[PDB]
Amino acid sequence: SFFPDFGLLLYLEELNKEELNTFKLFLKETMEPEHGLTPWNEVKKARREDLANLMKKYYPGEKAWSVSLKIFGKMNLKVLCERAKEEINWSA
Amino acid sequence: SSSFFPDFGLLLYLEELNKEELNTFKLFLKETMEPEHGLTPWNEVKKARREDLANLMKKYYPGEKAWSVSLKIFGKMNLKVLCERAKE
Repeated sequence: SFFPDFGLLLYLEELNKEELNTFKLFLKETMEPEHGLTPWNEVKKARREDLANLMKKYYPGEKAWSVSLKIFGKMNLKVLCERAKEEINWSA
Repeated sequence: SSSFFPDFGLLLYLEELNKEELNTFKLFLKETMEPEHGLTPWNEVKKARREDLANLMKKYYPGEKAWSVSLKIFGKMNLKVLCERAKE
C-alpha cells in the first residue's frame, strides 16, 4: 500500500495548472455514479495534499490505485484527442 | 453496449502515437497480458502494426475489456512521462 500515501502526491505535484484541473474533472466524473456531486465542492477547491487524502477516503486500499491510473489514462487521451482534433481539422 | 473502442476509438489514438510511444504502449501491454496470456502472443504484438495491434486487442480483450486495459496502459504511459519530467 505505497500508492495512496506517497506515490499519488508526487505525480500530482508534477502536474501544472491546466493538468491539475483536468484531473479533478475526471475524478468528479468518476465519483458521480457513486457519490454524485456531493464531494465535488470539496474536490474542486482542494489542495494536492487534501486531494490525496480525499481519494484515500472515498477509495481506500488499491481502490485509489485503480481509479487514479484510469484518470491518468483519460488525461493522456484528452491531450491526444486535443492534438488529433487539430490534425483532422486545421480549423480546430 | 457502446465502447466500440477497438473498432472506432483505439485505431485513431494509436495513429496519434509516434514510434517510441507505440513501443512504450506495447511494453505495458506485455506486462498486462503476461499473467493472463504469458509471452505467447507477445511475439505478435511486438511486431504488430497499429492497425494489427487494434485487432489483437479486439481479439484477446473482447467487449469493454479493450477499453479498460487501454485506459490503464495510457495511465502508465502518462505516469512514465511525468516520472521522466520530475527526474529531469
